[PDB]
Amino acid sequence: QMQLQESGPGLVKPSETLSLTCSVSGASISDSYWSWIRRSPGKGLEWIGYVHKSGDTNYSPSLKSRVNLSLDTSKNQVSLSLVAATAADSGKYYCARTLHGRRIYGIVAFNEWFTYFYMDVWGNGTQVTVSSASTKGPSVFPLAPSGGTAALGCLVKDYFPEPVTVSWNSGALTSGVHTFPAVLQSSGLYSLSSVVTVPSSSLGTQTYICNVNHKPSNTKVDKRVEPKS
Amino acid sequence: SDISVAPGETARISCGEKSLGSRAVQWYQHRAGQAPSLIIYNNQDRPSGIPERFSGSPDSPFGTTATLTITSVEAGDEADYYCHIWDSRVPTKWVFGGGTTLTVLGQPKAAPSVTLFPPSSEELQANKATLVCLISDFYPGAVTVAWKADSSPVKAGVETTTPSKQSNNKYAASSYLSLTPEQWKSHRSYSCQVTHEGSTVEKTVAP
Ligand SMILES: CC(=O)N[C@@H]1[C@@H](O)[C@H](O)[C@@H](CO)O[C@H]1O
Repeated sequence: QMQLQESGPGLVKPSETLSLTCSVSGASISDSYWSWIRRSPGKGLEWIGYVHKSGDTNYSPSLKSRVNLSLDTSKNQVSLSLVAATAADSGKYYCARTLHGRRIYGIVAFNEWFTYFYMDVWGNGTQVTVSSASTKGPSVFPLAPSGGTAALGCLVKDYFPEPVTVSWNSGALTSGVHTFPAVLQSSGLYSLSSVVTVPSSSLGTQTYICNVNHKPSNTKVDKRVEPKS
Repeated sequence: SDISVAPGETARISCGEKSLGSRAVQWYQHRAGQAPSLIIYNNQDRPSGIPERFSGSPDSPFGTTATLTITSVEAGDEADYYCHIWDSRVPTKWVFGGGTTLTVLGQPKAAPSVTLFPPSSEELQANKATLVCLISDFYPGAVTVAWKADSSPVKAGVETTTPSKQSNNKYAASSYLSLTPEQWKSHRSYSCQVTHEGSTVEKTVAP
């Protein structure tokens, strides 16, 4: 029911400002707290800060007062600003609906209770890379098809930074789609392949287009892939 | 520290330092290829949807450690597990604790599905050439990939990914061989050899 789509620049230059946005549907941003979490390459999860319409807002002191969380009620969005981007700021950033509770272990009047927070709904998060390197859009190539089934796909070549998305037939085709994790080339550039397993009998009749989007470079490409001679 | 348990036994993960005051520990599950999800809060409360076979610990007595307990372990339980500890006697913790991976032993082996594509007319037209070898839905996750020009082994020009665990607990990987159009056409054929659990699959393409 509730869906959180966080979006960002997908590249930021050192010592410049990171601006991320979390789009919310199925839920009013006014009904709860909202958090951002960042996972670094490898494991670990770091709660960045939380914001509320009433303005109960706090931040991880490790971020050295570099972050701002805001809300826009008209756009139903949450915002994240990260001033002075450094390499250690890279990773995947999550937007998450945050709820509060109260641990009451003694007599309230003697202040013997505290507020805790849990994050029950997380977005899929958005990738952020800090680098002085310039973005490079991918080149897209068709991978033509040859047990009663055939595999065809798209090669997404030499892009930077992550990530790129691949849909088939504008989203209409998801059954049997494998979009492979990118390879990091010793050139510093990324490639990836998207392959779909299809019924052989459909090779002539049905049309197959891969929709590649690499936002950091503003690259949007459709590739039609069909069997060759 | 990571753990591996056989199906139908129980796993215990302990996170964070020993308590001082009263606590409200939350537990998070991060499956491969998924967003993290809340599975326990207020020490041992369960969001609807979380089975009873997941349980956190009480905050009494003090000086104990937050321990997540999963009984009747099943394949779907394979994930990384973090905790968020709130302690009345300690300043708020902004980094999650744990991240211990749970491996569920004894899942069935899955043979890799291997697909090898030759370079496209378009790429060849841009005076470049890339062999594409796709390796999917295999378990366990350890694999090795070798390339062959005709019968000669090729290590130069190869980029091969580290296997990555999918949502269904299987792995995917891929390997690329960069050629010049002239190299691609010089050998009579090229092969992609994938070795997994004592078996080697060979896929071949020719110009
Ligand atoms: C709230 C939200 O973003 N939901 C999406 C879900 O629709 C999608 O199917 C899934 C793919 O794994 O990724 C989630 O992040």
